[PDB]
Amino acid sequence: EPATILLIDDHPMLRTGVKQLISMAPDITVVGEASNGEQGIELAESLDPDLILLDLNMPGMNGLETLDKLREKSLSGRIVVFSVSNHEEDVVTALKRGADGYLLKDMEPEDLLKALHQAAAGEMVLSEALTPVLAASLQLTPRERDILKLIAQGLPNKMIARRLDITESTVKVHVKHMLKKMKLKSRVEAAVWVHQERIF
Ligand SMILES: [Pt+2]
Ligand SMILES: [Pt+2]
Ligand SMILES: [Pt+2]
Ligand SMILES: [Pt+2]
Ligand SMILES: [Pt+2]
Repeated sequence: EPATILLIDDHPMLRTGVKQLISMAPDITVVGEASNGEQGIELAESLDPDLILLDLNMPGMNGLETLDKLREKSLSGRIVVFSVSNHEEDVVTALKRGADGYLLKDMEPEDLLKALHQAAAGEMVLSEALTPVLAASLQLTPRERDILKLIAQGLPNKMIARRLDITESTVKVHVKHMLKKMKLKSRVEAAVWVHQERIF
């Protein structure tokens, strides 16, 4: 029952530390690791983790390429990236490319832990500061409309499941289907869209 996390990076000491941090929280767990983008895309697709942690600082300068390719697959979880830096343009680019959030490698262990846990097993809404960025870039089953409404509120898969009295597996199936259906690449984008048009 703990939330699953897929780690994609090629930065040993960072992964070593992140693993230690994840051990401090029983309700979250690492389901897979990958030091190669291609391998990571394979694991992402077959495991469909609640959280995919991607490092954009990977060798070959193809971190943003792996993101495009992940966003091509049918995923129902969240993708949080380790930004190159805290510069506005490095951040907005990641979000525009399909990431739900971003983290910095120089965060304090205590704060990083809270961020990973929130992204994997908690509520997570985009800050108003970054909302216009996604807004700039921007046939539904009754059950899917219910799921979309809750997604707009930032609820994770598990909370949505225990709310609509459905199994988490069917939630994931519904999320990836209506997402790929409505031409939406991420959950934050789905949330921003809904609020933009005030569907609810
Ligand atoms: Pt710790
Ligand atoms: Pt601890
Ligand atoms: Pt701790
Ligand atoms: Pt919750
Ligand atoms: Pt919860």
